[PDB]
Amino acid sequence: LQYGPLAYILGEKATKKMTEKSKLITVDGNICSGKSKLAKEIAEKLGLKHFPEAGIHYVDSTTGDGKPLPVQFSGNCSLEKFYDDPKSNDGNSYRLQAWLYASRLLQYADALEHLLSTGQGVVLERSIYSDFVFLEAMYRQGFIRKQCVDHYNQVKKVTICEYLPPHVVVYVDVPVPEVQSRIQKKGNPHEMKITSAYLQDIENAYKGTFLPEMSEKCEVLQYSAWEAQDAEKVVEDIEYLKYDKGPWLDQNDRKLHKLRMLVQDKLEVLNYTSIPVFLPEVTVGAHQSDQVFQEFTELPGRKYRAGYNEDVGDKWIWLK
Amino acid sequence: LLDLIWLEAILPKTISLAQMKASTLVTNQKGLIKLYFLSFLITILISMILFNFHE
Amino acid sequence: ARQWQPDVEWAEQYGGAVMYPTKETAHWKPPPWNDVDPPKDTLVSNLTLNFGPQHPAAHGVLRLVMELSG
Amino acid sequence: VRWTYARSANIYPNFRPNTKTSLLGALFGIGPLVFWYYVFKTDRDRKEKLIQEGKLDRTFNISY
Amino acid sequence: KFYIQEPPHGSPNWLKVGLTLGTSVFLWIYLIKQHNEDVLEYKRRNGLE
Amino acid sequence: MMLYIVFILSVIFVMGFVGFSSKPSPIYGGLGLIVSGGVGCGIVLNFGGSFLGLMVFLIYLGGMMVVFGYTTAMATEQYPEIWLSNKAVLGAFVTGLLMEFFMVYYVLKDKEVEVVFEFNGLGDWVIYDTGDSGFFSEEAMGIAALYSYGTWLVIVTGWSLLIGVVVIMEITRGN
Amino acid sequence: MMTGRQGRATFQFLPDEARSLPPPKLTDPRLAFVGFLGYCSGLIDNAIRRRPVLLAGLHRQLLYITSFVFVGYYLLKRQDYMYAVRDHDMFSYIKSHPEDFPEKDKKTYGEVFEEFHPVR
Amino acid sequence: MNPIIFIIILLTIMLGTIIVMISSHWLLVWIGFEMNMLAIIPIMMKNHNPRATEASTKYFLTQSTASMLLMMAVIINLMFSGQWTVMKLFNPMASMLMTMALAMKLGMAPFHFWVPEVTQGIPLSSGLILLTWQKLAPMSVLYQIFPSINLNLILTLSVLSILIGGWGGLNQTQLRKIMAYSSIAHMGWMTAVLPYNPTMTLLNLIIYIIMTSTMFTMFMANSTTTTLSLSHTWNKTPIMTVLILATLLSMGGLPPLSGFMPKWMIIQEMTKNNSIILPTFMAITALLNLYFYMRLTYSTTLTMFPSTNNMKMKWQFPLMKKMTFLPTMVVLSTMMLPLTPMLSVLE
Amino acid sequence: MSMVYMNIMMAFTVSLVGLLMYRSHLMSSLLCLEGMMLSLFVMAALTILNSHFTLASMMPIILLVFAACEAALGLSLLVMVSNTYGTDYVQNLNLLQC
Ligand SMILES: CCCCCCCCCCCCCCCCCC(=O)OC[C@H](COP(=O)(O)OCCN)OC(=O)CCCCCCCCCCCCCCCCC
Ligand SMILES: Nc1nc2c(ncn2[C@@H]2O[C@H](COP(=O)(O)OP(=O)(O)OP(=O)(O)O)[C@@H](O)[C@H]2O)c(=O)[nH]1
Ligand SMILES: [Mg+2]
Repeated sequence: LQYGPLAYILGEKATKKMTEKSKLITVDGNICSGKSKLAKEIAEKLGLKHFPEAGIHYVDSTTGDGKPLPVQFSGNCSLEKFYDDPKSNDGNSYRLQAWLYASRLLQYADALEHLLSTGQGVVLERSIYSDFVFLEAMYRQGFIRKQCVDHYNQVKKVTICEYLPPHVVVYVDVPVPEVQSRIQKKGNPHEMKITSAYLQDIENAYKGTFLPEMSEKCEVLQYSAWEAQDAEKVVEDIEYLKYDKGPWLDQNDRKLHKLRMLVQDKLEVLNYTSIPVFLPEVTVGAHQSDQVFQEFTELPGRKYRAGYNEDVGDKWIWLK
Repeated sequence: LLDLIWLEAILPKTISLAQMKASTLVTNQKGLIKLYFLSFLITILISMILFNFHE
Repeated sequence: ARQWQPDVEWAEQYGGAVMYPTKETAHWKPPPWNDVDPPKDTLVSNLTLNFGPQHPAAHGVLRLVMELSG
Repeated sequence: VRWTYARSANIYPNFRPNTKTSLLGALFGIGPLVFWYYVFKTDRDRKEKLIQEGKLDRTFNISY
Repeated sequence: KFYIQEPPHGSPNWLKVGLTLGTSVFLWIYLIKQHNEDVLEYKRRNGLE
Repeated sequence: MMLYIVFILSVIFVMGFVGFSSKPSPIYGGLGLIVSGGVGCGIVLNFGGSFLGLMVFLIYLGGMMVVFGYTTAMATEQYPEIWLSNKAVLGAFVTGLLMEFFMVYYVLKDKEVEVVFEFNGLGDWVIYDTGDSGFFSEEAMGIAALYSYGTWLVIVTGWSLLIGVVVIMEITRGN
Repeated sequence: MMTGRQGRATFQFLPDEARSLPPPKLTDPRLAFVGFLGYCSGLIDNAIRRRPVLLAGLHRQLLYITSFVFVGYYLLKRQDYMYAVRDHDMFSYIKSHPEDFPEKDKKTYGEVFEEFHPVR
Repeated sequence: MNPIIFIIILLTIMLGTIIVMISSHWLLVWIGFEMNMLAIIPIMMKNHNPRATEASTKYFLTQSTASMLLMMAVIINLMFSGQWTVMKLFNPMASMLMTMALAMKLGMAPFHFWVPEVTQGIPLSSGLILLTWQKLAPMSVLYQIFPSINLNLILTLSVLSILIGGWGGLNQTQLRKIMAYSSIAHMGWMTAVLPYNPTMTLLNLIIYIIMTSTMFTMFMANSTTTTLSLSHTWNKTPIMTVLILATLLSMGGLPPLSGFMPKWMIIQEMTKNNSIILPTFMAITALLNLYFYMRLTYSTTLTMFPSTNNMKMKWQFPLMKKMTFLPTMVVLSTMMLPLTPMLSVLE
Repeated sequence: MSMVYMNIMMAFTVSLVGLLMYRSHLMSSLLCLEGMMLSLFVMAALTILNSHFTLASMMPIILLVFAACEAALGLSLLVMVSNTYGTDYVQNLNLLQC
């Protein structure tokens, strides 16, 4: 039975599935902080589902065949073009950030749906809660306009209010000079153009805004680059947390049913990511969006609702 | 003089203009419980004193 | 030429509080996207009670500054 | 483009009802209509009066 | 397999399909039966042959 | 003058209404309604409604109005403005008592007044019933019949009260 | 106007006297149109849910047609009954009140005078 | 809400209305209204925000005042007739009070101010209940007392409702406010014909409910509550824009669509009674409603407004809202004019 | 009609005017609403008692019960308003203006 009010009445209640291990964990930190390596280690040791950080093509990976789609179906958002020309007048910098916020918002709903439906905890790398540090860094370097920041805050205000924050926030602290050294080692030509001013603004947002705010509602664990290498100690610390703050304590089966009804319907999740605020960075004219939409439906498995596409081998369509 | 001006002014333009004005009078309300229910009292009093709807 | 379709300038005509702005509706603004207005008015529910003993026969010299929630 | 726009779309926005436009519109708009009404109404009333009195020649008039 | 996630409508809901077709057959049979008796009763009351 | 007890009580009834209808501070508004309710019960008693009268005291005054005053203390008023110390409140109060005084003046003098309806000022006693010698209270018999004649009334009234409990818990939860 | 009919069996979809009327024919053009509306509803259901419009869920489309035709049949029976009752009431009243509906003594055009209005 | 409690509350809203519709006793009619009002307040409050609380409070004050006036009319009727039967009232004052009480409950002008505000302040599903199901009980009462209703009063309320509804909707960009003024305008048609042929009141009510239900359901399907958010539909669900277009034209009363039928049948009944001026005035004034329906069709279906980049992400997910009965409702909202004689089933 | 009806009908009229002419406190308007019910209860009881309509003797009780239940709902809304704004003033309930 597809989940809904009837399944809820028939005993499908989140308090049955969830346990003391059903925790939502996010790992945060600056660029090249090793957060990704730790997140995979935490997830394996604790038996949690790992979500690689939501990028430009995260949504492609959850629908269709799961493979990335051509770039024009992401609006030509380019991380590489953000590093080559962060001040380009085509609006790429904020168009990318708005797309990534929607991607994280989608991933967060996917994480909650897994946690609530199955009871297994999840590990995320950054979330909708820390996404704003990149926005502040862009704004302070002059990569985006103040109108773009207002748009982001409008969207965040009416989307993040619907969700519960992570049980645990793991921050990996790496000084900017060390981050800059590590970027040179990784050998990515576009990433090498990042400035210390940009990296420093990310750090200031994390420590001035993010960590103080999450401390009031989550269990925050901070680690240096060296401490984070010992995932056994990190996992040990997570297992001995008390979990005595935050809105998760005020949750019952009724309130989690309402949450599950939301996170399962992805169009209700993304509803306000496309509010009609005409900002040049994110506004698309009818001729372009009409053209691209028609090409989208011409992709394999995209013309019809999943399960009704003959061109990818669906069968029994006349009885479905 | 006639096609682009007066034949527009005497009919479509003036009729359209009046509806717009009437619409703003109708919809320029303060959203106050006090005033709306005060208008109810006037309606009831008018219905009896002026139009004698109670008879 | 290509068929004209509304641009941002045309579309913004339908994004105001009202269709026909007047001086009496200038202060009107569109409502929140999700119908939720911020709770900023009054939320101060924690009593602070300077607590002593009902009868001073035994304790007498106890002052308890307690903060209550119901 | 400016010329065709000025000769059509731009006219009404810059129109003001005043003494000059009101009088010319009345004189050119209604004037001819009232004039032609009284020419035809007068002519037809005279012709109708003659026919009722058998004083109009319609000897071979059978197409109308 | 093409879809990364199995669609909710990947395969027919054979229970609904059976109850959908059976309902159509029932209504059609019931409607024909109703119509035949109405015609018979109309003829009886009007003394028609 | 005791033969006009019902009319005298109804005059006090109106005066109390002008009390809380001029809407002084809610604390004193509740007082006007409580007095009006007590006078209202008195009028019902003098028509032979002993059970109905006592219901007002038990349910309207001892129940509903207690809860009003309880709520007023917690959510509305803690100290009041002096009664009739406000321009509108006093003007409304004066206006009401002038209208009541004139209605009472003409009804007593002409023994009849006419506003929407025709009212007679002979005395409410003149309409009473002249035949009474049953061995029971007719009012009580009619109310007792709720459980025999009024099955349907009990069901819908019972359902509404239950739904009231559910609804008010829904409304006040806040999430 | 017909709410208080003397022979109104109240709150009955089809009172028993309706059984004296001929039933709607299953080939009634109005019933065929009702079936067509059912078929249109089936196509719209596919369209809004992004299934292949003509082929998807033929079982579902069939139940759309059947249910519309089934409900349509009874609504037409009541429709025809209500107009039969209207005519029955009208003719009974006319019979009961002959003084109000007299047969006119109606003349030929050779006898009645109509004014001539020349078109000239 | 617990889903079971939500079901019980909806069933109580329906029970209150059903009680009004089957009662032969004025007290039971009043009880039905009380039960209905009690059960609907929670569904208005269910999303817990200051706007929903204001709308619930404004609705409660309006309905409670109306219900006290209804009881006053019933008691006056008892004093002058000594009976409780739901039928023509036996005192002209009682008739005026009950007519005004029912006008307040319907939101007819000039008792209309609450309808736009209350509808705006509650969710779309609650607004659907408020503007469709809530009309059934007051209409069923008006249907039974109409012989004693003052003709001038009821026609005055109708004319004002058509005027105010038409003018009020012109200045709106919010979908819920547009539907509220559309409801007020359509209300005036139902009451205008009531003195002449109450069957045509029922016809207009049924068709109005079907079209209004169709509109709210399509607004819910995409979670659109403003004109500009509805203008994105073409770039998400194109079929919905066509369905919205057909229904809006139908609500505008354009032939050959279903919404013309009630206007057509009401005009006929009024002309049979030598009422020529009033139906002509009503028909012309209804062009106001057509205008702000047509404005919506321009921004939704007949042109393409600018989209946003993040709309591309929505292309990858299906509609999962239930949209119950929508295919059937939209067909009935548009393609029923050829079956107009079927209105005799309402007789 | 008898003289008493004049005053009971005046009381209903007075409380109705009091209901339709708000000041600031939402509570003060709810009292006028309860005043309206009290006058209806009294007028109903007087009519029923004087006429010896025996089975109608239960009607004033049903009136009182349903009106008190509706008053509980009104008080609950007032408390929720007071929670949002800290007062029961009706001038704070003007968001839906727009
Ligand atoms: C047994 C299984 C259980 C289910 C059985 C239920 C069957 C009945 C339900 C209705 C279904 C009708 C049959 C639909 C056939 C659709 C087949 C199809 O989709 O194939 C497409 C076919 C050919 O198209 P193609 O050449 O491949 O590509 C052209 C590109 N433009 O294109 C076509 O040729 C399709 C032709 C149109 C479909 C027929 C239209 C029927 C109209 C019905 C009117 C309803 C009137 C009801 C009146 C009843 C009154 C008693
Ligand atoms: N403009 C922008 N770039 C982002 C955002 N999230 C990630 N990125 C970029 O994506 C790239 C990879 O992200 P990171 O995880 O932080 O880098 P990393 O090499 O994987 O570092 P570790 O996983 O911790 O080891 C970086 O170049 C970031 O600049 C974002 O929200 N906005
Ligand atoms: Mg990484």
